[PDB]
Amino acid sequence: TENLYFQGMSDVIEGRLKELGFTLPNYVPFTISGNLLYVSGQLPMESGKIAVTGLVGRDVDVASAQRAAELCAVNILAQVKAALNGDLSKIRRVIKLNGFVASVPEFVEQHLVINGASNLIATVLGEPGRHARAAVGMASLPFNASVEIDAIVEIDV
Amino acid sequence: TENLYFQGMSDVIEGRLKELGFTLPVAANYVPFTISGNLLYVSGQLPMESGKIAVTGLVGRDVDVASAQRAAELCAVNILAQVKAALNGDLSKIRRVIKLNGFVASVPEFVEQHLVINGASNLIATVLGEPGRHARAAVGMASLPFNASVEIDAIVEID
Amino acid sequence: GTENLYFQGMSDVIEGRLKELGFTLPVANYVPFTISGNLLYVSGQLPMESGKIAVTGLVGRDVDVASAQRAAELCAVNILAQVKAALNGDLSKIRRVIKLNGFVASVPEFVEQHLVINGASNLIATVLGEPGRHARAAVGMASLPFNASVEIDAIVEI
Repeated sequence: TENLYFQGMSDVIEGRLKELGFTLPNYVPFTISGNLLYVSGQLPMESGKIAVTGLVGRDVDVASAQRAAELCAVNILAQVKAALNGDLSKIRRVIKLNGFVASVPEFVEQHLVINGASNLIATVLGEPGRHARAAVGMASLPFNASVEIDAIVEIDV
Repeated sequence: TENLYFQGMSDVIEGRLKELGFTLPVAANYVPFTISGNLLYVSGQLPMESGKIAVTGLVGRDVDVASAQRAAELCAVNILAQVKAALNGDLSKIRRVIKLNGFVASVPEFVEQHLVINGASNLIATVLGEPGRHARAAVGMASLPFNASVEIDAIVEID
Repeated sequence: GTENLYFQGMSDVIEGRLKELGFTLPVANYVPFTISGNLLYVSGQLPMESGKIAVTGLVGRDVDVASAQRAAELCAVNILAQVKAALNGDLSKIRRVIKLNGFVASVPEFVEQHLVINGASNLIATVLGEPGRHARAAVGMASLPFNASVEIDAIVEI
């Protein structure tokens, strides 16, 4: 019964993500300590490729970087689902996102870029999706990703 | 009585901050802080003073170390304002400042980000005493939201 | 009793494995670490060797990947020294390295910060084994204190 409830809750979360246009795809993607889930920096992977590359303010505009952040967030959710054995309803609260945005020094709208991730997360999870955050401008990122985002998530354990 | 003691402890914290030259300010799908167990995660704070970003541009180009240190202090005061909010008015319910991440907008020749973040660290340790002493990272960023010179987030263990 | 000997043994093994990789452990209002519950937060460590910053400048300009990888190893060695201090001499009391944040001083064309931080990740996993496997971020910085090429912080369950 209550496992059907949690299955249902997970279905609703993943369905809301599909309504936004996304399906879920020596260091590890995540670790757990107590009831905190540490997710490694995720890149904007889509179909096994970095979807958005280069510097925001040079190679990529805010709208494209927002999609990058959305993809990072989708990849975070993918890892959380795997961490929780298929059940995104075992998320109690997204505690923190760290949003790293590859930026030229004149680009100062990293907060708008990371809004791509924050809005998607809050939209699919509701109130438990609302999180603390940092949004910062980086010189560059692995594989020339435009955005990398890590997460700390409080989970039902 | 315990409540009076805690109000007193908070008055002392905020009074120390005034002696340093600062009053606490009053200051979406992201929030200024979250709490998990007895850990308070405070979002990255910018050098806000009177609702304005007080120090902007790149350290080593637009701003020098002294100005950047003031920026770090302001970030720290904004952190303290969020913690006060989180603890319903009571900065005495801080058990330990666990970590600050100090992000300093830097030209690549600028390599004194530790000195910049010392602005925040010194202010926090002064106002809070031993419980203010924290782990830290200090790093140079290409740029920051609103062209802030410094942004600083925090994790604080609370009562 | 011998439970204490057992932990002493495990720490010997960890430090010995580190020496096999060619490193020994080295010996303010901010501190090198704090503890909350069973979580140890270690401050950003620089590539310190014999009291000096061993590797300086921007990866892709002043230093190549192999040199940066050695910086990242030194950062990890310094993380382990702090952890050893935090645990009163006992690296065996590490339960899990939860997270490393790897900050690499980078020119904007340099995009192999994952390979740089692999220096630290591989060393940590080697000397600690399974408990050394950690979550991670690897990012490119404009510059770092003292012109370090790499700075790394850590959260460790103890």
